[PDB]
Amino acid sequence: GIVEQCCTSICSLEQLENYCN
Amino acid sequence: GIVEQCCTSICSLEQLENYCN
Amino acid sequence: NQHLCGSHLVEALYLVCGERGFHYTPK
Amino acid sequence: NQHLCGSHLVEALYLVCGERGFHYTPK
Repeated sequence: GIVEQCCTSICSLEQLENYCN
Repeated sequence: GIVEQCCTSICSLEQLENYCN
Repeated sequence: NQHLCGSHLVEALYLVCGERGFHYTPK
Repeated sequence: NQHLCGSHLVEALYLVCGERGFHYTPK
Protein backbone atom coordinates (compact mmCIF):
# COMPACT_ATOMS: atom_id res chain seq x y z
CA GLY A 1 0.00 0.00 0.00
CA ILE A 2 0.92 3.68 -0.03
CA VAL A 3 2.09 3.60 3.58
CA GLU A 4 4.39 0.69 2.79
CA GLN A 5 5.74 2.36 -0.33
CA CYS A 6 6.08 5.94 0.85
CA CYS A 7 6.31 5.87 4.64
CA THR A 8 8.12 2.62 5.50
CA SER A 9 10.08 2.75 2.24
CA ILE A 10 10.81 5.86 0.16
CA CYS A 11 8.68 6.71 -2.85
CA SER A 12 9.15 9.03 -5.80
CA LEU A 13 6.57 11.20 -7.56
CA GLU A 14 5.71 8.45 -10.02
CA GLN A 15 4.63 6.14 -7.24
CA LEU A 16 2.91 8.88 -5.28
CA GLU A 17 0.91 9.90 -8.32
CA ASN A 18 -0.41 6.33 -8.68
CA TYR A 19 -2.76 7.24 -5.83
CA CYS A 20 -4.28 10.26 -7.56
CA ASN A 21 -7.74 9.60 -8.92
CA GLY B 1 -18.91 17.17 -3.66
CA ILE B 2 -16.83 17.46 -0.50
CA VAL B 3 -15.48 20.87 -1.50
CA GLU B 4 -19.02 22.14 -2.00
CA GLN B 5 -20.21 20.69 1.29
CA CYS B 6 -17.26 21.46 3.54
CA CYS B 7 -15.36 24.35 1.96
CA THR B 8 -18.00 26.50 0.23
CA SER B 9 -20.62 25.50 2.81
CA ILE B 10 -19.95 24.24 6.35
CA CYS B 11 -19.97 20.54 7.11
CA SER B 12 -20.20 18.54 10.31
CA LEU B 13 -18.42 15.31 11.24
CA GLU B 14 -21.24 13.18 9.87
CA GLN B 15 -20.81 14.64 6.41
CA LEU B 16 -17.03 14.61 6.60
CA GLU B 17 -17.02 10.97 7.57
CA ASN B 18 -19.05 10.11 4.45
CA TYR B 19 -15.76 10.45 2.58
CA CYS B 20 -13.88 7.90 4.68
CA ASN B 21 -13.42 4.59 2.92
CA ASN C 1 -17.71 24.59 13.01
CA GLN C 2 -15.48 26.18 10.35
CA HIS C 3 -15.20 26.16 6.61
CA LEU C 4 -12.66 23.44 5.77
CA CYS C 5 -10.75 23.93 2.54
CA GLY C 6 -7.76 22.51 0.77
CA SER C 7 -5.02 21.14 3.03
CA HIS C 8 -7.18 21.74 6.11
CA LEU C 9 -9.97 19.62 4.65
CA VAL C 10 -7.50 16.86 3.74
CA GLU C 11 -6.03 16.95 7.22
CA ALA C 12 -9.49 16.76 8.83
CA LEU C 13 -10.30 13.69 6.73
CA TYR C 14 -6.96 12.16 7.70
CA LEU C 15 -7.68 12.59 11.41
CA VAL C 16 -11.34 11.61 11.37
CA CYS C 17 -11.00 8.60 9.08
CA GLY C 18 -7.95 7.11 10.75
CA GLU C 19 -7.06 3.61 9.63
CA ARG C 20 -9.94 3.59 7.15
CA GLY C 21 -8.36 6.31 5.01
CA PHE C 22 -10.45 8.38 2.65
CA HIS C 23 -11.13 9.61 -0.85
CA TYR C 24 -10.70 13.31 -1.67
CA THR C 25 -12.40 14.12 -4.99
CA PRO C 26 -12.88 17.74 -6.05
CA LYS C 27 -15.36 18.36 -8.87
CA ASN D 1 13.60 12.16 -1.28
CA GLN D 2 12.19 11.66 2.23
CA HIS D 3 10.01 9.16 4.00
CA LEU D 4 6.46 10.55 3.79
CA CYS D 5 4.14 9.50 6.59
CA GLY D 6 0.76 10.42 7.96
CA SER D 7 -0.26 14.05 7.48
CA HIS D 8 2.85 14.72 5.40
CA LEU D 9 1.93 11.93 2.99
CA VAL D 10 -1.65 13.22 2.75
CA GLU D 11 -0.40 16.73 2.09
CA ALA D 12 1.99 15.51 -0.62
CA LEU D 13 -0.88 13.71 -2.35
CA TYR D 14 -3.00 16.85 -2.06
CA LEU D 15 -0.35 18.97 -3.75
CA VAL D 16 0.70 16.50 -6.43
CA CYS D 17 -2.78 15.35 -7.41
CA GLY D 18 -4.37 18.78 -7.55
CA GLU D 19 -7.81 18.90 -9.10
CA ARG D 20 -7.79 15.12 -9.59
CA GLY D 21 -7.84 14.45 -5.85
CA PHE D 22 -6.68 11.14 -4.47
CA HIS D 23 -7.41 8.04 -2.42
CA TYR D 24 -5.50 7.43 0.82
CA THR D 25 -5.94 3.80 1.92
CA PRO D 26 -3.79 2.40 4.73
CA LYS D 27 -3.70 -1.39 5.05
